[PDB]
Amino acid sequence: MPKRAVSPAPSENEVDIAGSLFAGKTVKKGGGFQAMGLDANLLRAIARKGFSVPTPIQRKTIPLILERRDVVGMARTGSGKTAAFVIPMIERLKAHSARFGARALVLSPSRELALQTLKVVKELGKGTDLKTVLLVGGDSLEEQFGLMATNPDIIIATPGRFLHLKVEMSLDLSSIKYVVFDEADRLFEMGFAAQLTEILHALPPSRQTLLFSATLPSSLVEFTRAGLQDPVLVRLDAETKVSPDLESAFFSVKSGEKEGALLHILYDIIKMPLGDPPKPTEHSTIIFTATKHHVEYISNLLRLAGFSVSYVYGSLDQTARKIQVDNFRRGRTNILVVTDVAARGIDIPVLANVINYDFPPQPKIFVHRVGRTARAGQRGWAYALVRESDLPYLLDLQLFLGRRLVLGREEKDPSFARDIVVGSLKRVELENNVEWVNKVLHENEDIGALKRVTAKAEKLYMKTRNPASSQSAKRAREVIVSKGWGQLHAIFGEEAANEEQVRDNLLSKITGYKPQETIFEINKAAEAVRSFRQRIGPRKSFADPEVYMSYTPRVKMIRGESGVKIAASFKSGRFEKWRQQHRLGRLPQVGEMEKANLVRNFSLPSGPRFKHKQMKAPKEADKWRDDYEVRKKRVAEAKEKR
Amino acid sequence: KRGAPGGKLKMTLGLPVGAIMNCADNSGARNLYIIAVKGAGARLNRLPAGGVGDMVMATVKKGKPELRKKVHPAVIVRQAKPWKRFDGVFLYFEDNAGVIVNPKGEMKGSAITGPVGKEAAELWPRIASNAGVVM
Amino acid sequence: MAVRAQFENSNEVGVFATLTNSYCLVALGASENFYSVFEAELQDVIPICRTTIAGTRIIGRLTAGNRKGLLVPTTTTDQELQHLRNSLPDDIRIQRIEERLSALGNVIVCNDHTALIHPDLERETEEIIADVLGVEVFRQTIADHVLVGSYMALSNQGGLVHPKTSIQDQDELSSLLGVPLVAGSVNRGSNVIGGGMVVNDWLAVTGLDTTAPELSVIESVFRLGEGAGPGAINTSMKNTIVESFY
Amino acid sequence: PQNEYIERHRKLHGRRLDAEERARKKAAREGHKNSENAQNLRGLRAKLYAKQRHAQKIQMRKAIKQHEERNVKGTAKALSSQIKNKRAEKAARFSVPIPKVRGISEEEMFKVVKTGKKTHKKGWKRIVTKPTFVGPDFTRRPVKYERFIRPMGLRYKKANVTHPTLNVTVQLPILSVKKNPSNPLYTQLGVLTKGTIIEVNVSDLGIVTASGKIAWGRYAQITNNPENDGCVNAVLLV
Amino acid sequence: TGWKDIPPVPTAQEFIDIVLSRTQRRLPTQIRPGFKISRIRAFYTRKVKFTQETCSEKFGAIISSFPVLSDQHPFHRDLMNILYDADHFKVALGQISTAKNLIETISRDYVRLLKYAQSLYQCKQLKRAALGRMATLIKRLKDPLIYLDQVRQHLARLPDINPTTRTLLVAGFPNVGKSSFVRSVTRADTPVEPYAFTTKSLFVGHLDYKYLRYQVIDTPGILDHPLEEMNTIEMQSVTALAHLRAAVLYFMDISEQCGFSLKAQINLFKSIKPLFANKMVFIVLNKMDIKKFEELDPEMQQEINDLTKSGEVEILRASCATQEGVQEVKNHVCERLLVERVSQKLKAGTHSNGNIGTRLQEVMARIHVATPMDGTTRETFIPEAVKNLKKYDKNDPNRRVLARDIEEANGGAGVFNVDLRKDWILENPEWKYDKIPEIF
RNA sequence: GUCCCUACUGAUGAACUCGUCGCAAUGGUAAUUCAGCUUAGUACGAGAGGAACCGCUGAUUCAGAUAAUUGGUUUUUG
RNA sequence: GGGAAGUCGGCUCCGUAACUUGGUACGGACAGGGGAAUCUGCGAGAUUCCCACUGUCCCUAUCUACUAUCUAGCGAAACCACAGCCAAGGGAACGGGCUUGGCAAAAUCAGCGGGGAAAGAA
RNA sequence: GGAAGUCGGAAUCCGCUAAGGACUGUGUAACAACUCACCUGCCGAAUGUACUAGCCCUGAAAAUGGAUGGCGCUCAAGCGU
Ligand SMILES: Nc1nc2c(ncn2[C@@H]2O[C@H](COP(=O)(O)OP(=O)(O)OP(=O)(O)O)[C@@H](O)[C@H]2O)c(=O)[nH]1
Repeated sequence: MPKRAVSPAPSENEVDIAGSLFAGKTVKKGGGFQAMGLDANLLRAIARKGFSVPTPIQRKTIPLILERRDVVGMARTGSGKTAAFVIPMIERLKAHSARFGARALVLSPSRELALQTLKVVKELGKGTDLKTVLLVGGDSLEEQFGLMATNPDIIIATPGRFLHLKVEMSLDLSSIKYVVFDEADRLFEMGFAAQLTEILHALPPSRQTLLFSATLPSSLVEFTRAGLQDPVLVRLDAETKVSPDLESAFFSVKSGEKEGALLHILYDIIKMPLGDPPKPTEHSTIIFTATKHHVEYISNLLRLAGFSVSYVYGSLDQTARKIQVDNFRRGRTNILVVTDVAARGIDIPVLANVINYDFPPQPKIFVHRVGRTARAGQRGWAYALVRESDLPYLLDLQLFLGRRLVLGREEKDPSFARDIVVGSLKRVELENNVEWVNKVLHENEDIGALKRVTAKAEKLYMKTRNPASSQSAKRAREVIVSKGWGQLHAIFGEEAANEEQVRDNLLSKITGYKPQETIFEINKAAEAVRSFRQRIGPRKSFADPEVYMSYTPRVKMIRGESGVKIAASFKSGRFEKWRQQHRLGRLPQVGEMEKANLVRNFSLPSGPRFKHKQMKAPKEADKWRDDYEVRKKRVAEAKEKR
Repeated sequence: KRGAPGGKLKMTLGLPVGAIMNCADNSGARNLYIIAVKGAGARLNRLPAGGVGDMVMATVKKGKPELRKKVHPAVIVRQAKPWKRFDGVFLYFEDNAGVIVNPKGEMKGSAITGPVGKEAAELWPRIASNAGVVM
Repeated sequence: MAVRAQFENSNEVGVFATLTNSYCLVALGASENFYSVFEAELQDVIPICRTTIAGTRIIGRLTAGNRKGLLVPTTTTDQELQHLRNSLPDDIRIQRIEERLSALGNVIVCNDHTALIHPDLERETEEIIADVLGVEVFRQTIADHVLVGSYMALSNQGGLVHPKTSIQDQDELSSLLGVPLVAGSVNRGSNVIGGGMVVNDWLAVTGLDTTAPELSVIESVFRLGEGAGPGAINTSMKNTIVESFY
Repeated sequence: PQNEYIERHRKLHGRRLDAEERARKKAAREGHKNSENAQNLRGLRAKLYAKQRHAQKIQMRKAIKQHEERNVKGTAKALSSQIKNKRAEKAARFSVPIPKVRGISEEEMFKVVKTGKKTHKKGWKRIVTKPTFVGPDFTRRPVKYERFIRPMGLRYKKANVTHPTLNVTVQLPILSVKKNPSNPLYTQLGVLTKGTIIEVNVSDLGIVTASGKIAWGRYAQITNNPENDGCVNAVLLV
Repeated sequence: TGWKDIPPVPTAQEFIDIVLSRTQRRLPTQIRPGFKISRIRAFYTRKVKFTQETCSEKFGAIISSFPVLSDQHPFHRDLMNILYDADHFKVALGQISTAKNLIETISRDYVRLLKYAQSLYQCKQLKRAALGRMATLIKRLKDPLIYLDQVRQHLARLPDINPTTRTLLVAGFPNVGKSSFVRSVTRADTPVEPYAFTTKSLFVGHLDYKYLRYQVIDTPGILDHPLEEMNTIEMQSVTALAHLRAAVLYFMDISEQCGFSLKAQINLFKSIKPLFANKMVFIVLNKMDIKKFEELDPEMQQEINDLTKSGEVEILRASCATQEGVQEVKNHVCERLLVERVSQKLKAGTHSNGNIGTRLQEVMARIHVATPMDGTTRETFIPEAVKNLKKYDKNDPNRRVLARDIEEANGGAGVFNVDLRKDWILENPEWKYDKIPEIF
């Protein structure tokens, strides 16, 4: 049944920077934490953890937060978002409050994200008396009662679990003053939008809100516009600015030769060594694809070819995700294949090679994936495979980047770093790799099934992908008509061009042949063909540079833990039943002093949380059973233990 | 070609649709989750079931993350629910267990841990070759 | 001589047949095509016995033996044992062994001088094999595959081993045995050599899906057909092997 | 096989040994077969059969008459093509980016004002169920007509207009509704019914007036039932 | 694998008939005026949507079954351009797509009209209008359907040519012996006639040489013209000679028994060498039994030799009537192709970095034969009856009886009952067929 | 802001002395799909591939029974 | 209690030595329990399996309530124009008695799933 | 490329005539070959083209088993006088 049961796990990564439409006895500007004036205990907390120099995310966000302005942050993973908003946690709270109530709330999509947030919280709150709690599904809900009675000041939670507990408690959230949505992009991708909206309704209007993400989907933009009070939107320096040290090449290749082209670009241009390699490696190539099935197929094909390959797709097991990313960061692998969202999730080192197997729908997505590399002044290479169907997207990219686009070898020395160069690959070994792919597909059945699955996925993506613009389509048509579409690429050598324009002239003369009559003309069918051919027969600076006006710029249902649709407010009464078991009194109303008796009753275990807890008495001893006496002793001991 | 075995005699079916079993090969999978069986006849309100030697479709509930990625075919090898063999012998195994196979009938793994069902060994030659104990 | 055959419609002839230098065992089922191809290749030179073990057709993967003896699992019935005894001459010794690994054809490969066994066989089974088969018994894993009977086929002329076996292990096995060994496949890319082929000193039967290059490798290493010679693979057929199984 | 292999088989081995006789006898039996089909098969299949036979007999009689005559013996597409080619040229190579948007529909406006007004008077909404022409998109109607809702599915913007003397039909935009001869309220609302005078843009025709100018608007009478036919058909009064 | 799996393309009338018969026969067709107006609207709207869905499926099936010319190999793309006028082919498919879109728009418009219909008569008229418009669009798409059906039939009959394999392209002027050699080396039926252009297309045969499969492509035949006025037939020829890496066998007739001059033959060879830039060229001299090479004037002889003294073009001689040199020329050309391919595979495996590839390691392991270090062999127990035997053949009158023949005589595969005790070798032969006690 | 007659389904039945053995008007009506073996790697095919009739053996669903065996059930309250 | 369904579930601290009250190196400890089994001679005994959350569903278990054929005796009420077998037709979306047909055989018992109940219209 | 009436464009004449189209189909790679149009001999007396008027078949039908009232009726027990 689950062959594309719900949908391809990596759907798309939509992004929109139009969210930016929201708006010597005097140490001089040392860009320091002490320069922003954090308290002494916090400063010693930094001194122990070892972040000596603030990341740009911290430098641009912490002072605005200290000024108490609503914040929407854009950064790629590993930039320092979590520290960037968790330093304000303790910097603002400064102490535990005896009065009942929570004051800081952090909402994270997944349990592992909640856990990493929990560690950043604890090793920054080392020293303070602030109480921090974690609320995720799968934990003991009675223990969650106990922690809520233990009265944390900071609550890090998964929105569904927090919603269920809030409905079970009738929590008064008016005491909460700080709200963080950590990776709300993945929140909306996972579809917690209704839960987040009603939680936002539940929270009081007087709060300070941060939303941290890598991208800004339109749904997230609308949510921020509806729920944030004058949000300041911050970028991590230059993601849109393409690195000048990046040199790009575009290869016109066919659907039946995509795999051959990828093998060619790895073997001949990138000169990739085979086998296990003897902090990234010297080669360090990433491959961006469209679908998880594409990732599977390409990873398996490259592994058959003998390359050191790691794969990360959207709905991958988290342990395997950690394993693959660890191998990539430690240099045990050279190929890293991701679609878009796995790459967004993982923290990518500096890379030397970026290969676009499937051309992006958005020039913005392209800019993201290529800004992944060529950072800190290091040179980088970006090779992209383009089809005739992907050509309008390439022209949209050309318009977006404002770069001159050269076809084949119209220029003797086109600038790979400043110009968008499109060309073809060497036919001889391109056909060699294509024959290799055909042979391996015809031999191995598993890879053949993978090819069929990824072909069906490609059809689905073609049906569901955002189309390009009319002018881009027309320019695609005209450049296809033009000669440069089929010419050899510039990187392959002027001598190679010598043989190419020696031989291809009459090959072009073959290709551009117009038959006088078809085979059917060589009956009613023949008459219809002749008439239809006859019908289709061919049809016979004055601008003031200063002030010329230009045309162009410059009961509600919610999904519960069981997965069945459930009413938003469903008080099952198990909190009532909870204090019925525990014989507890009225829970402390918001603002009253905490009860040390309640804390001692339900505070926490003695450290590590061990999942396995199951006490059964052993079966009754049988006289005819061999170990009768010892089993009787065990049963008696269990009875004494009760 | 549908993976319906030929010549199989009647036995009591012991693994229905939506059933968790162990994985007997070194392919890295630990358990399988039967969701569908081959050759089933659709009648109202009946859950399909399969016996030793039947091909099924299953998702790896735990094991190797490469295998926890797609619905794999599998031939079920051991059945805890007792069944009768035509020599009049009623028999059963300790657990329920199967092995990952391609639709042609070839295993992804290279060895089988534990014994193999006699019907499965007779029906699929590759399992008979990769089996160590046959009863 | 090397011939291609199918049991019923299956290319795995080693599952359903057991060929030695003094007898042949054939699974019994429906028609007589499989028995008849074996008989046309062995026109009463050595006896052919239509047999079943434990009510199964997998006699090839359940029985192991050479011209001096035959071993069958404890699950074999007295009737099947008596059938085998009456069908075979007295110069061959037949025994049932009480081994937990009852897949004898999967756990034992034996030529007429040596036997190679699954490492986890019992000691008593080891002396029983060494006595009945009259061979030197060694424990080894072939290509890290613990089922030697499934992943290697052996004769007194040579032996063809799993396609993904290291050169060092291949040389060590060749030294320990005394015959040439080659890493090859049967039935168009199948690794289960023992299950896809039965071979004696002058006859091999493979599946109908066995390709021409790999059938020539089989004939060469097992010296079946005119000159043959394991060395011809390294001299006359290199171009063929490189072009076909690249 | 790789080429005209059935033809090769024909040339090498022939046909079945009685195929010519079978074909001749079937062709001879065709007359009785046709009569049996005409007299036996029944129900929409006989109707299709009878229509086909009528067409065949008319074609055969026309062929016989034309052959007898020939043995005894010893533009609108052009104007339409010119108009379409001019339109294609203009729309393909004089089209430039322009802020192009539209207002909301009267249904959306009515839903919004109804959210604003709780008590719904019974039948306060009468939908005009006849096809209409409006023109602009986000217009505010007088209170006199504010509750007449004309749906997008019923609105029409172009009509197939036939010029009689220059015999040709072309698709032309509708400029205004001049008179519905059934109701002044309909002609105020733009209701398009049979025999209805409308103003049509005749610029593409290139009609030369007496003074030498090109006509940019003429009267055309709707001569079909647009409520029954999902198209508007007009004849130009010239 | 081919293009035989393209579904048949109906004519316009058949298309209209299929669509309308389905929309009337797979749905109920009785609505009454006394029913609710909402029910009437639902009935007629359902009829309009079904008609369109059947249409869009059959249009989409047509659009997706036919090959896309851009994604094919250059050889296939050029051959399809030669055979079917690729531009007009694309025009026809685009018309199919535009009709699909227009029918979809008709359906949406009439669904809204039926939404706001007020009477059963009005709904009936709307449904009839929508259906008649769809029928009119198909009637317009009369001719493209005929053209596409012809293309589909020709494509289903086209041979399968794998562009990148071991290939022998036999080419040259007509009347030289190309098809004769093709039938000599392969079992492909290529017409052989005394006239000029009997071969009107590309033919494919196959052969086995040292356990490898080899393709042989018979080209129709090329004339001595500059490449711009060549017919579609010899354009298929030059397309095969241009986009197929292979061993070209250029056939000439030293005797003028073909009908074209030797000087013109060498002229055409020089003209089409740039086609034969790197693909390995063998010139085969045919009908030597009519006039051998020595019986020729030496200015032609040295002209042929000067043709040889350039690149790696190799001269061979044969006769396709006496079957003299066909085996030798086949053997030589196949051997040279094999050695070239093995050498280039080895060079490809040996990379500049020096790291040996995984597949090259695998093939080295598969070609390596291991021998015992001591160099001693094992005793072989092969009896003497085997070398005293006679090989079994199915055609010899007095062959061996065989169990297949016994069961076929005594019934069949499911009826013959085998005697398992027939081969029981006991002490007394009469003890066979005895019931051995088992329980007492 | 409005437990009775009958249909159907089964079970008894007075008078024709009780009984045994039958006939059959009329009414009901039942089987279904798939697979495997042989034909056969055959016909056909350049190749890739690749049937069918007779004959044989099983399986799905449906229907009617049955309890040797094998589970389950226990007021045998053994 | 069991089965099923969904999941993102399964698999650092103490003492010691120098340094500015806190850090730095050294030494030691840390990073389970329960139940069920199998194998060698209770044995450092060795090996195998299961431990989750849920506003989800089902089954088992407990409790509550209503649940009952005949015989002897005793013994109502509801409801009741008269009736009760079908199909077609009987202009007024009307049939139960009429036309013309199918048919149709005393007296009963039990079960019961059909009929003997319904509109009013903008 | 080949196109001989018969893959295609346009003209489509004359002789011999009893009559025979610069051709109505089958066919060839192109021919060849057969056939049709037309003509003659044998045969021998009425035919054949389009319409009109009766009766009859079709000219559309769903869903409990039923209806020229029922049986049944065929040189009527149907239709016209
Ligand atoms: N005597 C003789 N005739 C030959 C020989 N080879 C071909 N021919 C003749 O050539 C003609 C057939 O040519 P094909 O063999 O089909 O060769 P092709 O190059 O395809 O030529 P076309 O038939 O003209 O297309 C017949 O007349 C054959 O008898 C040969 O070796 N000897």
